[PDB]
Formats: sequence, structure tokens, C-alpha cells
Amino acid sequence: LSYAVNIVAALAIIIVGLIIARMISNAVNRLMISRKIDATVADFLSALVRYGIIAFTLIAALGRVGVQTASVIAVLGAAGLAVGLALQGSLSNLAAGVLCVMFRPFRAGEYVDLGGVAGTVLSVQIFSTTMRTADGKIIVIPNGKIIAGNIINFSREPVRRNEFIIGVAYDSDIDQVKQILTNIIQSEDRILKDREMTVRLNELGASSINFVVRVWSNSGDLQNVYWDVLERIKREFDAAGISFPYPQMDVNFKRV
Amino acid sequence: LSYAVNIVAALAIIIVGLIIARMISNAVNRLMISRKIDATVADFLSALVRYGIIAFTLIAALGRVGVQTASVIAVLGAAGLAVGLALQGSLSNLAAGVLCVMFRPFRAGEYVDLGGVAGTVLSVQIFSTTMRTADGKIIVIPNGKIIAGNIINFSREPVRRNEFIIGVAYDSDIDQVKQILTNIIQSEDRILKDREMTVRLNELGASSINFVVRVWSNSGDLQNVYWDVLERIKREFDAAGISFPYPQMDVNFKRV
Amino acid sequence: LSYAVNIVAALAIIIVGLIIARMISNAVNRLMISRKIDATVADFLSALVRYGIIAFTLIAALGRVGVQTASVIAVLGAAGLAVGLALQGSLSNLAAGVLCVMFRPFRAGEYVDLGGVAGTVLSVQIFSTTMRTADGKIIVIPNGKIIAGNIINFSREPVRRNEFIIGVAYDSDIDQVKQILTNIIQSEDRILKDREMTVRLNELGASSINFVVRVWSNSGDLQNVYWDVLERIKREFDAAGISFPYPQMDVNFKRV
Amino acid sequence: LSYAVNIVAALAIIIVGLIIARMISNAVNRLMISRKIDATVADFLSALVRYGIIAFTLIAALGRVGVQTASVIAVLGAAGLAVGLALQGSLSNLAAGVLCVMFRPFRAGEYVDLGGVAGTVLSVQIFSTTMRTADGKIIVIPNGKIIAGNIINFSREPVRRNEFIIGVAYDSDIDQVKQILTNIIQSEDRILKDREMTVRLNELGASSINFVVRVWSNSGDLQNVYWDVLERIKREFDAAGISFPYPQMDVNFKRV
Amino acid sequence: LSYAVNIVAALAIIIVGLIIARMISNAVNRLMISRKIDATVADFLSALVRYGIIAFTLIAALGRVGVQTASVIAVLGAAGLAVGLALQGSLSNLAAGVLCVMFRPFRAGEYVDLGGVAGTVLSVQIFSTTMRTADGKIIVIPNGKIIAGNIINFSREPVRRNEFIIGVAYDSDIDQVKQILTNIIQSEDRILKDREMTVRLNELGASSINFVVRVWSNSGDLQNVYWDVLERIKREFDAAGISFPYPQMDVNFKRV
Amino acid sequence: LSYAVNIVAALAIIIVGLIIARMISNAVNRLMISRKIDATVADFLSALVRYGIIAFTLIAALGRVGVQTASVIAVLGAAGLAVGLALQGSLSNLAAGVLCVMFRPFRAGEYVDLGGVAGTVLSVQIFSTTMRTADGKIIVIPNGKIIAGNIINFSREPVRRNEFIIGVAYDSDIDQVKQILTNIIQSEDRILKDREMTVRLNELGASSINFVVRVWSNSGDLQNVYWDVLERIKREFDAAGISFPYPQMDVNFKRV
Amino acid sequence: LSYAVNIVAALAIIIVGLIIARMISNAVNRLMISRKIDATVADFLSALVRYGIIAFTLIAALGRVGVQTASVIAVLGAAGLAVGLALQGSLSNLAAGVLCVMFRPFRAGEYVDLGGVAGTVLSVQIFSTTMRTADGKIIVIPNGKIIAGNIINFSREPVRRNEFIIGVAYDSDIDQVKQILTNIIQSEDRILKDREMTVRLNELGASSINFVVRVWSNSGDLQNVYWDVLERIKREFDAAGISFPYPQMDVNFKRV
Repeated sequence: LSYAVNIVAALAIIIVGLIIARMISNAVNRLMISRKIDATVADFLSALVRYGIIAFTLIAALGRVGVQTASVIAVLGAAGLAVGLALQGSLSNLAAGVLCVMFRPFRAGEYVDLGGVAGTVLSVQIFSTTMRTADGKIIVIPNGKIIAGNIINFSREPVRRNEFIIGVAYDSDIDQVKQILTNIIQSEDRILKDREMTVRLNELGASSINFVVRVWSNSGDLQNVYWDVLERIKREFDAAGISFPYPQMDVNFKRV
Repeated sequence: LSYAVNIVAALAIIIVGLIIARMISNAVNRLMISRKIDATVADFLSALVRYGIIAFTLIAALGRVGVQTASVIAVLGAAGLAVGLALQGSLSNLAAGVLCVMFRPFRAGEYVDLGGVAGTVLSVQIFSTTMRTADGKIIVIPNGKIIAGNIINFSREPVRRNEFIIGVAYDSDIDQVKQILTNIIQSEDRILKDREMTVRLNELGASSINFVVRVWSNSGDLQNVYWDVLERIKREFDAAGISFPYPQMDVNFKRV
Repeated sequence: LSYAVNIVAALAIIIVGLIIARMISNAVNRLMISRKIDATVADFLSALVRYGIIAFTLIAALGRVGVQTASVIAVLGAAGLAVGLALQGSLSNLAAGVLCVMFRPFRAGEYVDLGGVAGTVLSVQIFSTTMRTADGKIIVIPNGKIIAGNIINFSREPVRRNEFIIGVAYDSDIDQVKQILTNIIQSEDRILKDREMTVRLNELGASSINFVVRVWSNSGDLQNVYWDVLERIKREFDAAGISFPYPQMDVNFKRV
Repeated sequence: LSYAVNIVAALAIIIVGLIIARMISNAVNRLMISRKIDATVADFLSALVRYGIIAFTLIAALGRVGVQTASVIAVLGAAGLAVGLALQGSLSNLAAGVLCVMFRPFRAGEYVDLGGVAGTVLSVQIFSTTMRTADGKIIVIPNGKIIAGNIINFSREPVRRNEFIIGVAYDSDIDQVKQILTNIIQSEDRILKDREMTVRLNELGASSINFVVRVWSNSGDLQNVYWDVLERIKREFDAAGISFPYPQMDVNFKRV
Repeated sequence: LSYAVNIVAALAIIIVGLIIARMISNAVNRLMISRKIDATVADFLSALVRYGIIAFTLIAALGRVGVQTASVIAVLGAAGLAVGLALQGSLSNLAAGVLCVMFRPFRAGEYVDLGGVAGTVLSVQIFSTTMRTADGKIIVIPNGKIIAGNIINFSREPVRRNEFIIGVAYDSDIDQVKQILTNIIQSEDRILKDREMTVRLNELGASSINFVVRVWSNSGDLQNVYWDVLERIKREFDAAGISFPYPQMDVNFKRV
Repeated sequence: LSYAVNIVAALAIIIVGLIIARMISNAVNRLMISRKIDATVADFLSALVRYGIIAFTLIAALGRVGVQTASVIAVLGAAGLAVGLALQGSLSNLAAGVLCVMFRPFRAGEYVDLGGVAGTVLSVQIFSTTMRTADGKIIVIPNGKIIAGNIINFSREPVRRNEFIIGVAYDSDIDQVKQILTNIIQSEDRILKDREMTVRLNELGASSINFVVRVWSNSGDLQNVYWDVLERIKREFDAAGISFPYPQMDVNFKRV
Repeated sequence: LSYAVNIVAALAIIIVGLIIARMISNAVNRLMISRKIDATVADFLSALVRYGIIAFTLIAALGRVGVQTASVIAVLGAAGLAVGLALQGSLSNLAAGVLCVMFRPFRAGEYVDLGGVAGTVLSVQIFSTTMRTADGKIIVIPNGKIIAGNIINFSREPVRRNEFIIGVAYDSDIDQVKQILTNIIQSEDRILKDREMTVRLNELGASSINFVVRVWSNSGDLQNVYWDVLERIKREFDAAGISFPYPQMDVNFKRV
């Protein structure tokens, strides 16, 4: 049984191969990390060399025990293929992960809409991103889904814009409405005066004349500015004699 | 018939091969489990070595009965392919399974919305997850579907937020509404006072002035707090003289 | 024509091959069935060995009539491929079949919603499942579709939950409504008293105060409990002086 | 030009090959049809042997005119591939065809809903099924589409169920409504008395109390039973003093 | 440079090959057309032989100028692949074309609904079908789209069916309505009397009792029969004292 | 280093190869354009020969510097594949481009609906088509999208058809309405009198009797004819005493 | 160990190969950039030569350490494949990037609708485009998504068109309405008088006669022209006695 020495040689090749592979791959993503690339892309690109070198080792090692070479390429091919399928979704998500962290279309703490759902971003991880809905629900979105959909970011821009739509009665003084509204926004300090300040008759409506007011503020103020400016419009308009109309209807009577 | 000895040799290879395969594979996911990896990933990765080694055995064993080697790679290729298709959905679900249990974006007992349907999670299994709808229906969702869709988790966060929208009549005192609402929530102990406490005029409405109240509570209290605070608003508002308006209509008569 | 003896040898190989194949495959799923596996998985896995072995036979048999070996792998490859396509849908459905019978996410006789359609399950067969809609229509759903969609099962759970929404007039006594409702459900024996018994003011509505009542019952009783508890609410509420309001409207007259 | 004898030999192989192929294939689906299999599946499976054998013939025939063997596998591979694409839809439809005829989830003459469209089935053919809409439109649905969608079959079940929803005025006697309805259905012979006979107060409605009546009849009677039972309810209810209410509205006047 | 004779031989092979290919292919679809097959299928199947034979020619011709054979299979493979992609949509449409013309699920001149759009068919061409919308728009639909979608054909059936829904006031005589309607349709000659003639009380409605009338006519008459029968119902109903009701409303006054 | 002469020979082959390739390809689509084919199809088919011939050159050229032949097929295969993906969308659009220009289902200047969006076509280019919306927006649609969707062409047909729907009061004379409408359209010269001229009672409506008028005109006139015929109907109907009704309502009073 | 010299030779090949690759590739996209092509397309096409040449180097280098050549094509094939998947989305986006910058269907600063979302474009980068919504949200859209969807460009066209729809009461003078509207737009300088100026009775409406006015202006003016022309219509119409009607209703009383 002097051809049972190849069994021992097969092992030798595997152990030497496993080590030679482990040390090259370590010594490659030592190189990559020292350049800059990116921790994950390093580990990934690296772990391909690793699994590649032990793929060569398996071919030559089995090969000394008469395993036909072109059967190892085939079996390992299949093996790899079966893994490949099972993972993929992951691989795809893993990649989106990188992209998101290395392009920061949103960063942790920004409020964003990631395709129907919107919340404050907490953390982008390997496969999935975590946000917290204004009301306290937690949503976990797959990195893959995020990256191939639109990213609406409420917070990256420093100055944003409220739009009021106020409806008043048809017999209201057009000039009077404009003046009161203009004088409300003029006096509000939180409204940026060096930007758009549109007060205008916008829509001849169903039962109301509809005025549009659009004014810019710092992103932080936007919410409070809206509320404060509204309370105001309502108060002033009442004291000034302008009517917010209920729904109207001309009825045309007929005794029968 | 001295070339009918190869038939006997073919069997020998198969039995030795089946055993040698069965004991390597066992001896691999012995190693994996002892590290940490994950029971399932172990069994899976392992069972690939297993089926791989008996793939080699089949090649060499048939090969001694003149089965052309490159016809075994082909036949087994097809066989594997046919299985591959038939399973897949499963494989994909199996993988989602792992991910879900080893990332716990939801754990058993959390209430969650898994893409349109929502219930309390019971158990994540091989291919499919089981939840119980608040009313007692059981839903079985495929692990695969779950993982590639958004996961809304109502329960992982410890503190959550009710939003009331209360409509009052246009001739109601703005300041009075705010005070009563503010004094209701101020006194409710279950409302977390160190967080958001928004009471504000929010919408000039169709037939009602709409106030928005938003207050935070422990996740457990949220449901009862809502109901209790509502009963309250209704009672106080009535005793205080504030009217929840019916739908309005100005009618403008015309005899014809 | 002494090279026309190979034609005779070709047949010999085919007949011996067909038989050798038929008897291994039989003798394999004899083994599988005797373990436990599953009748279909057996027949399937088995029928792959069968068609595999006669694939080898065809290669070697044609091969003795100078059919280039690597042309047989090719032709049979194509043949298999063409079949593969034509079936697949089937294969996919066949597999779903197994899963459904060997996981019983629904069993025959349970009422279920299988992605938009819902009915009482009759029988899960090879490719397709049969249910009967409450009203008598028969639906035939492909096993494949079922398994990759949500499965809502109305019947597996033994206790379920009705939700009534009752609207009463704004000027109705809040305490009185709660008491009558509570006293209706308290007295109904079919309502499980050791579970949720929610009677509460839920919605300040358009033209009605809306109370929500939620009570649990055995799955069998659920339908009759609802109807009986409703008839009751209506009767009691009338005799007690509480009004279910018609839609309301404040009209504000104007002679023109 | 003694190497121009191979041209003549090439032809010989083709003619012999075409014939040998044509007579095996005939002689295979003679066998299949004599077992039972199915006329179409036979022709198909058969026609694969046919085109397979002439594929071998083409390889060896061209091969004697120095056409490199592994170029024929390649060219024919491409040819086949180009056909494959062009057909497929067909192939898929052809297969659905079989399944439909050999499982009769609907048979000719049954009224069915095949994914949004519904009509009386006329005939299932090679690729496409033909139904006639109740009103006389003809619809041609691809067999493929049919098989991968739900099949709703109105006609296979012998007994089916009407549901009436009747709305009466709030001040109507609950007991009186139940009795009249019950006495209508009790007397109707076409209503199967040994099955469900539900008459019940079902919905406290907008402007009507809504009763649900559900009764079973033979599939033939279902349409006429509905109409006849309706005419009846209307007549009896009127003569008995029960009012089908018009839409209601409480209006609350305000001089301004 | 006596190895520069192969360049001349290469050309010879190409010219002879191009001609030998052009003349076989012509001589094949001469055969096909003389059987019956189908002008397009012939040209297609033929043009595959054509491009196949010149594929062999290119392999052997380049091969005498030392172009490694298995590089030609590769390059041409790619070339073909690139074409394949660019065309396909076409190929698919070309195939649908054939099917449509050789199954006439609609013929030129029939009015049909081809998945949302409907018009009178003009002409089915290579890739695309042309219809004319009742109002004069032209629509060009891809043959491929057509074939994989439902085909609704308004015109292939010779007799079709109108459905009138007529609403009359609740206090209208049920018997009188039925008689007038029945007597209208009885007298209309264009209504096929040997088929369905349904006049019945169908819906207890919002503000109207709704009668359904359904009557069959030749496909040509269907439009005019509807209009004529309608004008009629309106006239008769008026002269007979039956009221088509306006929308109703019971209003319940409240001085406040 | 007399084996460093192959490096020089490698270059020679590449330069000769690049030229020989460049001059065949030029000399091929010289031929194609001189027949008729199509400028783009020529350049494309041509540019495949070009890149094909330099693919052969690269194989043999590298091959003289010991680059294993079957590694060049592989590397170039990958390279081509990576390009292939990156382009494709383009390739697909490029092909649609051709089809559109060489079938003119719409030509520049026609108004068309290309799947939801509609505008006047400006120019069809390589990948993308440009249209101008009636109001002045520019839309750029990918050629690929266009070709696989329906093409609605408003302009290719020379004569088109308006449909008026006019609602009059229930107590209006049916005959009078028809006559006035008929006499309006009879007198309008721009209405084609040799085509459809439908004036008819079409719908017994909610609060109006609805008449349908349908009349054909040249494509240019269609818009103006509609407007002019409308103004007319309104004027005549008023002067003739026919009422366009406001929405109706029978109210049924109840003191409470 | 004189066969441990090949290890040293292996390294030599890699270093020489890496350099020879680095300097060809640099020297290729030196050439491309100097022509014109496109900075990105150059780097890409170039980086394929680069990775190709080191692919050859790896084959021959490993090959001198007995790594079977056809195992390197295989391993690297897999490696490449795994990368290929992980990237792709990127590759696709990268390509769309190019196309967008080198066709400028929108340029930075134009307002555009990119499939549902619309904003002012800021910058098109490698994979993703950034726009700013009128109100200050930032949207990040993948280049890939953009290129395969419609591109609506509000700004590339220099002159655009407002459409007013004004509703007046039925008893308003048709001629008077046309004149006032015509005289408003006639006098507005910002309205381009050499283009469309449509003032016309367009719709006989529910409770209003609806006039359509359509007038063209410079793209800059469009917004202000609309607002200014509206305020105007409202003012003039009031002073001139034309009534914008409230919703109408003929009510037909019935004492009960």
C-alpha cells in the first residue's frame, strides 16, 4: 500500500494551503486598510483571495489522491453556486451598506423618507437600516431596498419652507387679506426675510377664495413657525372681520 | 469475466466513500459548532461537504465501471440543477430564517407589521414565521418575504406617543381650549412630562378648528392613556361650554 | 459488415441498462420510505436516480455505435432543458404541495385567506389546492402561489374576538352607555370573562360618539355571539332612551 | 477528387438518419399511447427523440465532411436557443393546456372567473382558452396565464347560496322583520331547508337597520330564487307596514 | 511565402460556402412553402440553416489561416449573443405575429379590447398591430404584448345582449312596471324572442327601486336597440304615470 | 534573449490585425449601405466584424507570447460581459430607435400618447425620444420604453370624432331636444355629413336626461368644432326654453 | 529543492506583470482622453485592460507553480462573478451617470420631474443625482432609475403656457365673459401675443359654466402671470356683475 502515502501528502497540502492562504489574505487587507480603501471592501476583497487560495489547495490536494481535477472545479462550482443563492440578498444588502455609509445620503440623526416610510435614522448596519418613526415605532429597512429607491432627506438642507393655504369668503377685501397676512409674516422674526415671501390670491375655490402664503425659515423653526403663524392668522382675521367660510350652497326652493 | 471484478470494486468505493464522507462532514460541523458559528449554518455548510465528498465518490466509483467521468459531472449537474429549482424558495426562506433569529429585528412576543399584515409574533421557523392578529387569526408569512420587506416593530422601543386630533367650533376661545387640554395632560401621571407635550391649533378646518395634542407615555400605557384622555376631553369640554361641531353648511335660500 | 455487431451490442446495453436502472431506483425509494422521509420526496429523489442511470446507459450504448459521447451529454442536455421549461411551474407547485401537507399551516376543513380569496379548505393536491367559498363557489389555487404568499388561518386558534363599534348621540350619558354595554356582555355566557372585556369611548365622531366593545368567545360562538349581542344593544339602548343618531347637519339660513 | 466521396456518404447518413429517426419516434409514441399517458405529452416527448436522433445524424454526417464535431454542437446549440426563445410562451401555454384538460378544474360549459374576467367556458385549445361573457363578448385567455392564476368555478358545486341585505327603518319591530323574512323563505320550496337559513339583524347602519338573510338553493335556482324572494320581501314589507327608509338627515336650523 | 496560399484558399471556402449556403436554404423553404407550413416560419427556420452553414464555413475558412477553431465558436458566440439581445423584443413580437394571423382570435375588422385599449383592428404586422379607436385615434400595440394578455373580441359572436337598469320610485306598482317594460321588448322586432328576456325587480336601492331588463339582439342591432328601447321606456313611463325619482332625503328639522 | 523576438512579432500582428480589421469592416458597411439596409444597422453589424477580427488578432498575438489561447477567450469573455451589462439598456434603446424611425408609428410632428404621457413629437434619437407637452414641458422618453408599450397616435388619421354629452331636465321635450341638436350639427359645415351623425337619448340620469351627440370632422377642425357647437347648444337651448338642470333633490320634511 | 526556484519565478512574473499592466492601461486612457471620448468611459475601458493583463499574469505566474491553468480561469471566474453581483447596481448607475452628463436631458439648475418626484437639479454624480424640492427637501435618485424612466423637464423650453379655468353662473352673458377675459389678457404685456390666446366656453358644468383661457408667456413670467391674471379676473368679474357661483341645488319640498 505504497500508494496510501498520497493520502498523507493530501493532508500536508491542505494544512500548508490553509495557512499559506490565511497569511496572504491577512497580508493583503493589511495593505488595503493602510492605503484607505474601506474596512468592509477590504475584508470582502481579502476573503475572496483567502477562499480562492484554498480552492487551489483543494484542487491539487485532492488531485494527488486521484480526484480528476476537472471534477473538483465542478463540485466546488456547484457548492459555491448553492451558497451564492442562499446568500445573495445578503451580498446585495452588504454592498448597499457600504455605499450608504461611504456616501451619507443620509447620516444617523437625519429624518428621511425611504420609500413610503419615514423616520429618524438611528444606524446603518451590515444588511439593514434602523429608523424611529416620529411616534416611536421602529422600522428595519433592508440596505438593498434603500439604495435602489429614492432617498428623501428632510434634514440635510439648513433652511426650509412652510406653505399656508388660507381660505376666506368671496366678499372679503382682497387687498385687506394680503396686508394682514403680509404684516403677520413681516413681524415674525423666525421667517427669513431675504428669501421668498409669497402672499397671493391662488385659487378661486368651491366656497372660498384661497390665498397661498409661502415663507422660509431655519429647519428647526419650521414646525413652530407654522403653528404660531396659524394661530395668528385665525386671531387677526377674526378681530379684523374676515370670515373663514363654512361650506356653501345655493338652494333653489320648489313647493310641489 | 475478469472485467466483472470492477463491479465489485465500484461498490467498495461507494461504501468507503459514503462512510468517509459521513465522518468528515460530521467532523467538520463538530468544529464549527465548537467555535460558535450557528447551528443551522453549520448543518448547511457541513451537508455541502457531505454531498460533495459522495459526489467525488460517485465519479471515481462509476469511473471504474467505464462511465466516462465527464458524463458523471454532467448527469449529476442536471440532477442537482433539478433539485435546486424545486427547493430554492425553501433555500431562500431557510436563509431568511437564520438572519431573523440571529438579528432579532423582531423577537417572539413583539407586535409587528410585516408588510401590510400585523400581529404578535409567536415563532420563527425554518421557512415561515407565525404571528397572531390582535383578534385571533393566525398568519403564516414566509421568512423570505419578511426579510426583503420593511419590518415595523411596535414593541422594541420602550416609550411611545399618542396623537389626539380634537375639533372644536370656530367661535371657541383659542386660549381656553389650549388650557383645558394642557391641564388634562398635565394631571395625567402616565404621560411622561420630560418629553414632548404639544397642545396646539393645527388646522383651520372644513367645519371645525382642529387642535393637535401629542404626548408620550410608556409603551404599556399608550392604549389606556389614549382612551382615558379622550373620555376626559369630551367631559371637560362639555362642562366648560366648548362645542364639538356637527358638519356645517351655510344655505342661501331662493324662492323660484 | 462485422461492425454491424455493435448495433446489437447497443440494444443489449439499453435493455440491461433500463432494467438495472429500474431496479436500483425501486431499491432506493424502498430504503427511503422505510426510514420515514416522505412518499413524494421519495418518488421524486428516486425518479432522478432512475432517469440518471438510463442517462448513463444511453451514453455508453450509443457510444458503442460511435456517437462521440460528448454529443450525447449535449443532446440529452437540450432535451432535458426543453422538458425542464415545459414542466417547472409544475415542479414548483409539486414542491409547494409537499411543504403544505408536511407543515399543515392550514389543514383540510380550516377556513383560510390565501391572498385575497378565502374559503374552507377541501384538499391539497399535486399542483393545486381546492377551497369552497362560504357561498358555494369553488376556487382552485396553485400550490406555488399559496406557499409564497401570506397564509391567514381563521380556524387553527380556538378562541377569537369580536369588535363592536356602536355610535350614540353626543348628548348621551357616557357612564350610562358604558354600563348598559358592560351589563350586556357581563350576562352573555358565551363571552369568555377571563379575557379582554373592553367597553370604551373610542372616537369623537362626525355625527356620533363612537364606543368600542371588544370581547372574546370560542371560535364556534363568535358569529352568533356578535349577532345576539347586537340585537341586544339595539333593544336595550332604545328602551333605555339612548339614540343611535342619523347623520347630522347644522344649516345656517340666509334669505337672499 | 476521391475525397469527394465523403459528400455522397454524408447524404446517405442523413437520409438513413432521417428515416431511422422518423421510425423510432413513431414507434415510441405508439408505445406511450398504448399505455395511456396523454396524446399531447406523447407527441411532445416523442418529437424530442425525433429531433434528438437527427441531431446525432447531423453531427456524424457533417463530421465525415470535416465539420469538427464540437462546432456542430455549438451551431445547433445556438439554432435551438434562437428557436427556444421565439417559442417558449407557446411551450408554456402548451403545457398549461395539458394540465387544464387533464385536471378539469373547469370543464367546457362551466361558468368561471379566470383572474378578473369571467364567462362560460367553450373550449381549451393548444395555447389559449375561449369563454363567452354572459352578455356575448368572446374572451381568449392564454393557457399559461390561466394556470398560474386562481381559478374560480361557479358551477362545479351543485348547491349555492344567496345573501340578501335588507335595510328597514330604525323604529321597525325587530321581531316582526325576522318573522316576515323567515316566513318568506320558509315557504319558498326552492330554498334547501336542511341547510343554513340565517335571518338576522346584522348592521346598525347609517340610516337603516340592516338585516341579513342567507339561504341555500340548487345552483340552477339561485338566480330566480333571489329575484322572487326580493319581489316578495318588498311586497310583504309594504303590506305589513315596514318602511325601507330613504337616506336620513337631522338638520339643525339657525336664522343668522 | 508558400504559406500565403492558405489566404487564397480561405477566400475560396468563403465564396463557395456563401453560395452553397444560399442555395440550400433557398432550396429548403422552397420545400416548406410547397407543403403548407407558413411563409414566415419557413423564412425563419430557413434563415437559420443559412446562417448556420455560413457559420461552419467561417470556422473552416478561418481555420486554414490558423484561427484555432475554438476561438471562432467563441467570437461568433459573442457576436450572436450581442445581436440576440438587441433583437429579441422583435423576435418575440415576430412570433406573436405568426400566432395571431394563424389563429385569428381577432381578424381585421373586428372590434376588440387588447388589455385596456379597444378599437377596430386594421392590420397585424411583423411586430405590431394597428387598431382604430371608435373616435379616430390610431393605436399601435406590440404583437408580443397582445398575445400574453387577454383578448376580448366584441364581434366574433353573432348575437349579443343589452342590459338596461331602470330606477323607479318606491311607491310605483311593481306589476305595472314589469308589464310596460315587458310590452316594450315584446313588440321590438330586433329583440330575439327565442333567447333570454329578463324583466325583473333587481335592487332595493338608495332612492329608487331598480329594475333590470336583459334582452338579446343581433350584434349589429345591439346599439340602436338600446337607444330605441330607452327613449321608449322614458316615454311610456311618463305617459303611464311612473316616476323616475330624483335623489331623495328625509330631513328632520330642529329649531335651536 | 532570442525568445524576446516574439514580443516584436506580437506587436506586428496587432498593428496588421487592427488595420486588416478596420478595412474589412469599412468595406462591409460600404456594401450594406449601397444595398439599402439602414445606416445604423450597418454601423452596428459592421462594428461587430471589426471587434471580432481584433478579437482573433488579440488571441493569436498574445498566443505568440505564450498566453495559453483558452485564457484569452476567457479574459475577453469577462471583459465583454462587463461591458455588455454596463451598456445593454443602451443597446435595447438603440434598437428601439431604429424600429421607430423605420416604421414611423409616429413621425416627428404628430401628437401621441406614449404610455401615460402625451405630447407633440420632436425627434427620435439614438436612445431617447423628445416630445413637447401641449403646455410647453419637454419630456424625454427612452426608446426602449416606447417600443414595448402601446403607441396612441392622435394625428395619423385624417378625420376624427367629437362626442358631446348634454344633460337636460326630465320634463324637456325629447323630440325638441333631438331637433335642435340635429339642426345645429346639420348647419355646421365643418361636420362631415357623409359620416356618423348620432343625436340620441343615451342615459336616464341622476338629475338629468343625458343626450349623446357624436359627429365627425377633419382632424384640424375637431377642437374648434367642439367649442363652437357647444356655445351653440347652450345659446339655442336657452332661447328655446330647454333647461340644463342643477343637481336635484326631493326633501321630505319632518318637524320633530 | 531546485523546484523551489519556480516560487521565485512566480513572484517575478507578478511584479513584472503588475507593472506591465499598470503602464499599458495608463498608456491606453492617455490615448482615449487625447481623442475626446469621456473621462469616465476612458477610466472604465482602461481599467478592464489593467485587470485583464494582471489576469493573464496570474494565470502564467501560478502556472509555473503547477496550478493547472484551467483552474485559474475557474477560480478567477468565480471571484469575478461574486464581485460582479455585489457591484452591478453600481455599474448600471455608473453608466446612467455618463449618459446623463453626456446628453444633458436635464442640466444642473433645471426643474424636472424624475418619475413622481420633482425638484431643481443640483448635481449628477457617479451613481446618484441630487435635486432640491421647491420647499427644501433633498432627494437622492439613483442614476439608473432616472435613465430608464421618463424625464420631464420644466425649464429647457424658453416659453410656456398657463391654463385658467374660470366658472361663472349659467345666466351670465357668454359674450361679456369672453370680452372681459380677452381684454385682461390683451393688456397683460407678459403674455406673448404672437402665440395661442384661447378664451372660450369649454364645459357646461355641474353648477357653473366653465370658461377656459390659455395664454403663453416666457418661462420666468409663467408663475406671476398666472397669479396676476387671476386676481384680475376676480376683481373685474365682480365690478362687472358676473357671479362665480357657489354649488347649486334645486330642492323639491314635500310635507309628509
